[PDB]
Amino acid sequence: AGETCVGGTCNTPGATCSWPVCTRNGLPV
Repeated sequence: AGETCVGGTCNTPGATCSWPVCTRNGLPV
């Protein structure tokens, strides 16, 4: 969804970093 990885960390648990956003299972968080 709107999970960002600007700080190098996501709020959503088990989310992968994809600066400046976050993805999980190949899908945006």
